[PDB]
Amino acid sequence: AKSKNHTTHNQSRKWHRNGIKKPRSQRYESLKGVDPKFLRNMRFAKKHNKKGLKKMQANNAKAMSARARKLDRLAYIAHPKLGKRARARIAKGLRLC
Amino acid sequence: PSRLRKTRKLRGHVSHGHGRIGKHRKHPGGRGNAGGLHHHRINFDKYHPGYFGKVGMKHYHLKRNQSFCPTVNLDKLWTLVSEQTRVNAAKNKTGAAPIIDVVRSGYYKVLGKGKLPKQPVIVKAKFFSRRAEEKIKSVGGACVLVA
Amino acid sequence: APSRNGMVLKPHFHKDWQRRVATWFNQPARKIRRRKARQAKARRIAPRPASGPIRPIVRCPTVRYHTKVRAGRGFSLEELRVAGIHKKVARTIGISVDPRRRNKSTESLQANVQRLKEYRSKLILFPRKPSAPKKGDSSAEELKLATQLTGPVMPVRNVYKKEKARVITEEEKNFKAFASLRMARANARLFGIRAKRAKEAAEQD
RNA sequence: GCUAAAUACCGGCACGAGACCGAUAGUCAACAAGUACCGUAAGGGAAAGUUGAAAAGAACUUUGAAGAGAGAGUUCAAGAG
RNA sequence: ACCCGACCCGUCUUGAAACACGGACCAAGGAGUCUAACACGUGCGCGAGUCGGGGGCUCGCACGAAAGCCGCCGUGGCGCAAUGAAGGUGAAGGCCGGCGCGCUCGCCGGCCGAGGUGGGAUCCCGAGGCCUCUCCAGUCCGCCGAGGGGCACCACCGGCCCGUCUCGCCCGCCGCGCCGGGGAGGUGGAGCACGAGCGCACGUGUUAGGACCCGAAAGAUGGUGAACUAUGCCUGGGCAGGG
RNA sequence: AGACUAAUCGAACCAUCUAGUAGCUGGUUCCCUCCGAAGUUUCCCUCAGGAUAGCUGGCGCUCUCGCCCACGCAGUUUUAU
RNA sequence: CUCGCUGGCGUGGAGCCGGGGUGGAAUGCGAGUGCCUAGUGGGCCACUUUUGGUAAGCAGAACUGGCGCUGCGGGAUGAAC
RNA sequence: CGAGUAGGAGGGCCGCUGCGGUGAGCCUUGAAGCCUAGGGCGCGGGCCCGGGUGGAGCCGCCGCAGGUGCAGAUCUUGGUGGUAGUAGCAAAUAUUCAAACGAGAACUUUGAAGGCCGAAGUGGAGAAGGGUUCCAUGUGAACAGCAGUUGAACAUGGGUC
RNA sequence: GGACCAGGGGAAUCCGACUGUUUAAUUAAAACAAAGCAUCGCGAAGGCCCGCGGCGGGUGUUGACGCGAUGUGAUUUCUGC
RNA sequence: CCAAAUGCCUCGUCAUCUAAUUAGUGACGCGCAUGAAUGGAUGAACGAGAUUCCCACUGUCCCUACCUACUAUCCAGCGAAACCACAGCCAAGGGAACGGGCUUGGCGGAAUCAGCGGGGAAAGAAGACCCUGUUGAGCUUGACUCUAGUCUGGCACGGUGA
RNA sequence: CGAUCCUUCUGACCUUUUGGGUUUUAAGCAGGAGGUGUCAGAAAAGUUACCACAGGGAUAACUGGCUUGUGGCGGCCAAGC
RNA sequence: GUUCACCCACUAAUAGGGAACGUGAGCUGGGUUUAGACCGUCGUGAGACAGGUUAGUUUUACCCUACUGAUGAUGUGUUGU
Ligand SMILES: [Mg+2]
Ligand SMILES: [Mg+2]
Ligand SMILES: [Mg+2]
Ligand SMILES: [Mg+2]
Ligand SMILES: [Mg+2]
Ligand SMILES: [Mg+2]
Ligand SMILES: [Mg+2]
Ligand SMILES: [Mg+2]
Ligand SMILES: [Mg+2]
Ligand SMILES: [Mg+2]
Ligand SMILES: [Mg+2]
Ligand SMILES: [Mg+2]
Ligand SMILES: [Mg+2]
Ligand SMILES: [Mg+2]
Ligand SMILES: [Mg+2]
Ligand SMILES: [Mg+2]
Ligand SMILES: [Mg+2]
Ligand SMILES: [Mg+2]
Ligand SMILES: [Mg+2]
Ligand SMILES: [Mg+2]
Ligand SMILES: [Mg+2]
Ligand SMILES: [Mg+2]
Ligand SMILES: [Mg+2]
Ligand SMILES: [Mg+2]
Ligand SMILES: [Mg+2]
Ligand SMILES: [Mg+2]
Ligand SMILES: [Mg+2]
Ligand SMILES: [Mg+2]
Ligand SMILES: [Mg+2]
Ligand SMILES: [Mg+2]
Ligand SMILES: [Mg+2]
Ligand SMILES: [Mg+2]
Ligand SMILES: [Mg+2]
Ligand SMILES: [Mg+2]
Ligand SMILES: [Mg+2]
Ligand SMILES: [Mg+2]
Ligand SMILES: [Mg+2]
Ligand SMILES: [Mg+2]
Ligand SMILES: [Mg+2]
Ligand SMILES: [Mg+2]
Ligand SMILES: [Mg+2]
Ligand SMILES: [Mg+2]
Ligand SMILES: [Mg+2]
Ligand SMILES: [Mg+2]
Ligand SMILES: [Mg+2]
Ligand SMILES: [Mg+2]
Ligand SMILES: [Mg+2]
Ligand SMILES: [Mg+2]
Ligand SMILES: [Mg+2]
Ligand SMILES: [Mg+2]
Ligand SMILES: [Mg+2]
Ligand SMILES: [Mg+2]
Ligand SMILES: [Mg+2]
Ligand SMILES: [Mg+2]
Ligand SMILES: [Mg+2]
Ligand SMILES: [Mg+2]
Ligand SMILES: [Mg+2]
Ligand SMILES: [Mg+2]
Ligand SMILES: [Mg+2]
Ligand SMILES: [Mg+2]
Ligand SMILES: [Mg+2]
Ligand SMILES: [Mg+2]
Ligand SMILES: [Mg+2]
Ligand SMILES: [Mg+2]
Ligand SMILES: [Mg+2]
Ligand SMILES: [Mg+2]
Ligand SMILES: [Mg+2]
Ligand SMILES: [Mg+2]
Ligand SMILES: [Mg+2]
Ligand SMILES: [Mg+2]
Ligand SMILES: [Mg+2]
Ligand SMILES: [Mg+2]
Ligand SMILES: [Mg+2]
Ligand SMILES: [Mg+2]
Ligand SMILES: [Mg+2]
Ligand SMILES: [Mg+2]
Ligand SMILES: [Mg+2]
Ligand SMILES: [Mg+2]
Ligand SMILES: [Mg+2]
Ligand SMILES: [Mg+2]
Ligand SMILES: [Mg+2]
Ligand SMILES: [Mg+2]
Ligand SMILES: [Mg+2]
Ligand SMILES: [Mg+2]
Ligand SMILES: [Mg+2]
Ligand SMILES: [Mg+2]
Ligand SMILES: [Mg+2]
Ligand SMILES: [Mg+2]
Ligand SMILES: [Mg+2]
Ligand SMILES: [Mg+2]
Ligand SMILES: [Mg+2]
Ligand SMILES: [Mg+2]
Ligand SMILES: [Mg+2]
Ligand SMILES: [Mg+2]
Ligand SMILES: [Mg+2]
Ligand SMILES: [Mg+2]
Repeated sequence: AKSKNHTTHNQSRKWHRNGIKKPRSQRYESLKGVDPKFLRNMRFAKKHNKKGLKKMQANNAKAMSARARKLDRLAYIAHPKLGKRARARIAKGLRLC
Repeated sequence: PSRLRKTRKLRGHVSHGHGRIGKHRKHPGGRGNAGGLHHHRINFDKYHPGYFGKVGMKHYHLKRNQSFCPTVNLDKLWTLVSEQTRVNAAKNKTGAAPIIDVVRSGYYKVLGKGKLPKQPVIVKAKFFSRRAEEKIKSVGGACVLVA
Repeated sequence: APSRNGMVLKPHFHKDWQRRVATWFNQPARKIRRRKARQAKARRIAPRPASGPIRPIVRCPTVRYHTKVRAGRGFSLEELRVAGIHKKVARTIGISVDPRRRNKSTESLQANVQRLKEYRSKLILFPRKPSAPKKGDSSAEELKLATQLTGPVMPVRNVYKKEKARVITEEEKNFKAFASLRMARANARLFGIRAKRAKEAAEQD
């Protein structure tokens, strides 16, 4: 009943099939595991943003807002828009003798 | 339909879709719920948490019969009556009000949500909840118990 | 045996059920037995209605169903005695009789007496010998149909209340409460001990 | 102490129906099947449907003693004897 | 005929032409089924509803063991509401003012009524120029900087209900009580945040059923055998000559 | 002598329960097109097996590229540390 | 601007509101995300690095590739070169 | 852009059998099957066409329903081979000559010789069990492990006081 | 003994007293039995046993010169602690 | 009582039997581990019991030969079966390490008879040894859980008198 | 250093004790213990040569192969004999 | 029972080995290694003992190959020398 015990032979090849997906970017990081006395300040700080300020801050924004030449030449000939008088001379152009 | 199966596709193949190596035999991990505590705890826990043990008081001869109270909320409260009456309760009259009875429709306890119709009412019920009773007092309505 | 996320299924199939299985392929046949049993009951009788014994009116005993009403089994002996008619007289009339049934409620009791006054008004009987006691004249060719359908009187007809409109008044929206349930529910649980705690207050002395 | 109903019926007496089986299938049994035959016995338990429209089942001639054949005939066919 | 290629198929197996196993040769038979239950997926019907599934009505018409109807047959099932061992309780906030020391602080009156931030298909407003003399004028197609209200959904904040814990305060009196109710916080919940189910059908999947077919050594129940043989038992029979 | 008890004995025979059970051997019936692995972790009286992850397949869904600078991603370097 | 936390300090720090400039190494690519689930759960060989052995076509590993799951051309022939 | 075991999906105008629908389909002027150095189609599953056999029913397309597709299981049942005109017909002393009947004689019958069982018999009679085996006549396809003109075989008819 | 008919013999060692029996079909043995010697239970409302049941049964148509239970295995000489 | 049917070392050591003896027999005993009804030791008779030696005998052998009977052998007659992938000429090679097939070579003719038994890892049974099985059965005691009976206690039948 | 189920103890002037009450007992909610050392937690002795079945070359005893310590055979150097 | 080992005698010498530890459908079955049994040690016990002693079924070739022996076989017209 003797067997083999532990090998990470062919584990590099399994992990990188789908790939090492790096989480790296998201916004507004989750707010668990936070120091609770800090949070026992900040929820109060949010509830008086609504109640405590309309007239002071919105008008304060209102105050500060009231405070506030040959090879260069053929591209102009052969441009799609800027060349219709370029054709003043080959089509109906001035050239003539 | 035996003509839409997987069996009718897998003829011609030897192991019939159950593996040469592992050999689908009879009942490998036992029958049914065998070894919940012993060798299927990573299945029983992490998928059925709390399957083993006791929590509470025993109650003998539990009838579903002395605990019968179908609820209602104040959304559906107007929906027992034809809405003919809520027009004629809005018809500028006075504090006259429809007497909505929830016991007729089968609903005993009136629970609450927000946002009840402005027009005054009278509810006749067996049980009330005090948020909903704060809502009927908001609109100037009344709150009548039936026994 | 169990696997990825699924519900614990405990069926009762260890017991060898295949010996004891009633199969309903005899279901259309009994249904045609039984129409032809009721219709065989229809043309035996006579003028008397099939489902002919009249049933009383009974409220359903619980807290769940006692807001509806039900044709019971038999008129109370004391109900049926207020109508004044004797017992085995009454079954020949075609009224159901039940000795076991009391009458606690005179609103229930008198409602059935009104029903018997209805049925005895309703009744067209025929005699053996026309000595004219409680019998009928040449009466609407056995009153236009011999047989009734699902009780003689439609026994359910569950009565509804209007209480159509009223002004809301002072002192009802001022006084009524959620809390007068909670005050009264807590009043009931403490009636035993509040009796005793004051009783041993004055027994102390 | 008694009492019809609706309820149950893979045995028995008749019976109609089948998105069934079509002889190695269906009952074990389409047939002289619980039979032939094995075991002292308790018991076990098979196989075996198909001529043609009709028997018209090949008279007679001819080798061998006959089986078996060559000629002949009946049949739409003896490549159904 | 010939050149070159060329070990005998299934099977377990790290590996089979294997000195591994099964396979003489042909014909027919022959092995993932069905019922229940749950789950996801998908088609169809209805939609805060859905379901006749059990009954009754049709005349008793071959196919009818079908189909059609009921609705004061919607009893009920599943869903709409949760949480707690249980008594039980049971989900609306936002805007403009007012009263007290306007405070670790709650209350009073209007007005819409499901919050907010970042993302966010699609849609709308679009400066701006673009098409034969020129002015002079409205439709017009397409491009369009930037801006706007923003779906589904995800990440985060706030709130609400219930069970709990710490904190302290005020009130109501079907009757003044170890009586009812409320607040601010912090955590437990299969919940709330304008619902999505239900009924049939089909697939795949797990499980209990003989359960993909064939396979033991056994276990029990209730029966027939001393015509062979083991031994008693009753009754019979048999054994030449010589030391 | 563990012998004999109907060619059966260290527990006969016959029929039922019984199609007993098996993680163990053997078999598992038409073609084509696409995709295509594992023998590793942890725990189990676990060591010839399962549970769970890993690996595989299928069915979808939500978006973006079609036009002096894009968004996003990585078995890679470069520059820092 | 808010704070009920911090505090000589209009200070510390978070949070919220409005305004102002897109261009911040190379390279390649279309990414993001949910459900259900089979099979698997006996491995083996090779360059270098390695532990037990005197050594092994031995036993145990790390990193990577392969045989397994895969033919073809070379090594006469062969699972891995 | 194409490899593929275990495996999972998809497409099939691939096949078999049964059911509603349709083909004013098909056929005693030849259906099913089966065979076929016959002509082809499809990558393939499989099909269509000709010829030959047989002689009474059968197939398409759209749906529906399967007890639906074999080389394997020391597969079940049926059937035939290579082995093969091979092993083999060898326990206990034995035959010979002639004659008759007969299609036909190493065995049947008679006759003579040569024999063995040798009175605990290869003899004369029974109990058990066998149940017509006893006897007679008749045939020669079976059977008697060669043969038969014979029998305890087959066929018919007798007998057990 | 003119064929048939028919005891090779001694010297001894180990095991068993001998005659008998046994593993039908792999063994006849030294294995089993055996007379001899002991030991023990029990005077019958009992010893030993059977029994699903009764004071039903066997020993028992018996009675310590007997039944029931074992060891040892002729004889002679011995039987330690 | 002894290297025993029991002595590990052991072919103990001596003596006798022999030209020569791990054998036999007699003797010696701190005898691996003899021994007293677990019966110790003797001993005539007996034995399809075991081991050794001598005399007589002879194909057991040296050393094989010959005759007879039946077969086998051949023919007339009737005639199976085990078995069997397709089959069968060898060396080395690699290969699952000991091939009829593959590779490189040796070579290789129809079809058979009578012998023979080297190979076919020949046939004959899903290994009786061994191992795994969360598979059993027979037996055993101070295994675990129980029970027939039995031994005593209590209640009922179960009273009268001193 | 230790899960469920069980037990035991403590905690609220706590919940339910089933027709309504009063009390004893019991049931619960919360947190401490009494154990599973095979230690993610079974309640447990032996022999089979009288053996049986499922199987394994995943696992011995025989050969063959790899290795050659040990055994066996030789070689180099020269203190010595 | 020997593989091995010593021993007496001969001799030129009585060298060592391999061929699935050659060779069992060639044999023999002494011992190892089934069931009987006795002894010794161990075990409370059934039983165990590379401890000792005895009694104990050795199957089939007619197939293909190889070999040995026996006829023949394709070509030179035929056949003979
Ligand atoms: Mg492992
Ligand atoms: Mg496959
Ligand atoms: Mg495995
Ligand atoms: Mg499997
Ligand atoms: Mg359970
Ligand atoms: Mg599973
Ligand atoms: Mg059962
Ligand atoms: Mg009574
Ligand atoms: Mg047939
Ligand atoms: Mg049959
Ligand atoms: Mg006919
Ligand atoms: Mg004739
Ligand atoms: Mg014809
Ligand atoms: Mg193979
Ligand atoms: Mg083999
Ligand atoms: Mg094979
Ligand atoms: Mg074979
Ligand atoms: Mg078939
Ligand atoms: Mg669905
Ligand atoms: Mg309802
Ligand atoms: Mg058992
Ligand atoms: Mg039994
Ligand atoms: Mg019995
Ligand atoms: Mg007899
Ligand atoms: Mg024995
Ligand atoms: Mg026998
Ligand atoms: Mg046994
Ligand atoms: Mg089965
Ligand atoms: Mg059955
Ligand atoms: Mg079975
Ligand atoms: Mg691919
Ligand atoms: Mg494991
Ligand atoms: Mg296996
Ligand atoms: Mg994928
Ligand atoms: Mg699968
Ligand atoms: Mg898996
Ligand atoms: Mg290794
Ligand atoms: Mg593999
Ligand atoms: Mg690969
Ligand atoms: Mg490769
Ligand atoms: Mg190659
Ligand atoms: Mg090479
Ligand atoms: Mg190769
Ligand atoms: Mg492919
Ligand atoms: Mg067709
Ligand atoms: Mg067809
Ligand atoms: Mg069918
Ligand atoms: Mg089938
Ligand atoms: Mg196959
Ligand atoms: Mg086979
Ligand atoms: Mg044959
Ligand atoms: Mg012959
Ligand atoms: Mg011969
Ligand atoms: Mg003559
Ligand atoms: Mg003649
Ligand atoms: Mg004689
Ligand atoms: Mg005689
Ligand atoms: Mg005769
Ligand atoms: Mg004659
Ligand atoms: Mg004959
Ligand atoms: Mg006869
Ligand atoms: Mg002596
Ligand atoms: Mg004797
Ligand atoms: Mg014998
Ligand atoms: Mg004596
Ligand atoms: Mg007695
Ligand atoms: Mg003395
Ligand atoms: Mg000698
Ligand atoms: Mg001793
Ligand atoms: Mg002693
Ligand atoms: Mg003594
Ligand atoms: Mg060779
Ligand atoms: Mg070789
Ligand atoms: Mg090798
Ligand atoms: Mg070799
Ligand atoms: Mg071979
Ligand atoms: Mg070749
Ligand atoms: Mg020959
Ligand atoms: Mg031979
Ligand atoms: Mg051999
Ligand atoms: Mg063999
Ligand atoms: Mg086996
Ligand atoms: Mg295990
Ligand atoms: Mg078991
Ligand atoms: Mg109670
Ligand atoms: Mg553990
Ligand atoms: Mg045992
Ligand atoms: Mg292996
Ligand atoms: Mg050496
Ligand atoms: Mg050998
Ligand atoms: Mg021997
Ligand atoms: Mg021996
Ligand atoms: Mg023995
Ligand atoms: Mg002892
Ligand atoms: Mg002998
Ligand atoms: Mg041959």
